[PDB]
Amino acid sequence: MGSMVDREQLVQKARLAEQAERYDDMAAAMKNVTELNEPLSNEERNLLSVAYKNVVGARRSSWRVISSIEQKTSADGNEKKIEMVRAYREKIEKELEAVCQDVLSLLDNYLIKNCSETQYESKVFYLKMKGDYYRYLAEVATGEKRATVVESSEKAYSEAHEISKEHMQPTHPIRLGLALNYSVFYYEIQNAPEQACHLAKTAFDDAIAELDTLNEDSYKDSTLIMQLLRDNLTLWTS
Amino acid sequence: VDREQLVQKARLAEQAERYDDMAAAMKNVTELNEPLSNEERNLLSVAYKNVVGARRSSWRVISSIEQKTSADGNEKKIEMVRAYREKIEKELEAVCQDVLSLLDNYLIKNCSETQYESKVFYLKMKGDYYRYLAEVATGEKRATVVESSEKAYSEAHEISKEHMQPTHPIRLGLALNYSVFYYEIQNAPEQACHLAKTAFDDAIAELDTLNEDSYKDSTLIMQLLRDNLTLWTSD
Amino acid sequence: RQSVLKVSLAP
Repeated sequence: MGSMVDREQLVQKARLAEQAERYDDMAAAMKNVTELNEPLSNEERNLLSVAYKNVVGARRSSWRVISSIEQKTSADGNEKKIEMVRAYREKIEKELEAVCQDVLSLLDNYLIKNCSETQYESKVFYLKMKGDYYRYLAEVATGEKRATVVESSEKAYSEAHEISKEHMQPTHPIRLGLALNYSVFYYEIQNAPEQACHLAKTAFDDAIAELDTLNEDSYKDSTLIMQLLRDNLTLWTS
Repeated sequence: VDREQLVQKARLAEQAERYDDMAAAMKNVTELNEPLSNEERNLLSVAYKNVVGARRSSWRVISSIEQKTSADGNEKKIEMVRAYREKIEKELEAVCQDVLSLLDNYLIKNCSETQYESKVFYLKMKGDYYRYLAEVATGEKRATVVESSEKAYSEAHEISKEHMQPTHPIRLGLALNYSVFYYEIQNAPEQACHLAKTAFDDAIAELDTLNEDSYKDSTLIMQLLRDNLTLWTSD
Repeated sequence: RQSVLKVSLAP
């Protein structure tokens, strides 16, 4: 494939787009790179994640503002104004669903599929992504549609977890990131704070015990995520 | 989708930080062909200021890179950055042609003789957006837009010194942006500083004329004119 | 220059 399109120019464009803070361009470049069907370098894997996290993140942020407005607005009872806002919230939802769908397709049909059992970190990374984006779908879903995304997020986090227990140090940033977000899933989506705290604590303690397993490359990222785990732990606890 | 709904959407869009939506909403309001209220006019200005501003920011970062990497000298990496810059440029110029068009065909054309605040506001906008064009243009292209920016700034200047008070925020803002045109675009620091100081000192002279409604707007701009003079003189 | 003008993992 790469014989047809220059793969390295595409990644360069993505780096470029990141610096101009043009994240649609960035995701577009990384989608294309993925589609060449080669496996993704650790950097490329980050570029991909950052691009889509900012593209979906912008919609999330706008949705939360518009949702909050709908609650106050409804309170008034002004028909026309409420419908304005609900319509607008829906426009943003549909952009959000479309970005999640783009990511999930990429994950299932390119990223997850391609990597080996031996490549263990890639598998957890992408499986966590799949968890996150079903979680993003879950945040704006209702009724049946919601249960299905929640279950899907669950399934994807649950498998990401099993693979990390068995094959990753409790201090690995990815295994730590996974524990973070999975706990967030339990608190925010499942409204199950008992599980949330348990998972966030279990992960934090296990990390602390093995504090020897940190290298010069890990200590920055492992400890920063261990703090977040704790920050959520403290909070939810109160 | 009547006029009051459009403005409601512009407001929502702003909360959402969705500035293209907000620009599109106020563009539809402008095209209803009636004058804009002060609220509406600020909504319009804010929308397009963020829309174009996102591009201006991008372009600078990309432009900065072109210079630094032209050194490394790879002739296909140089070519790509140049392309990316040009992609951004054409978006930015398109936003500016769009605003300018609203200005010449609707907003400016629709002022009555006695709507001086409005004219100074719209001529300063016209001034601003030809300036945005000048930041990315070169050669005769630059000369042409720089001339246009000047021509608009200058007419706003004269209407404002005859019909508005030194403490008026639209007049003060004109001075600040116009002083910037002199500094950044025409590269005339002396003529910049004179314009910034005169507007500041004139405002101080008549500080008593600040009304309760806009003293916050006027005072912040006065703060900026100073920050500018400090920076520009200090070098 | 001036002219008038509960977390999850982070990128």
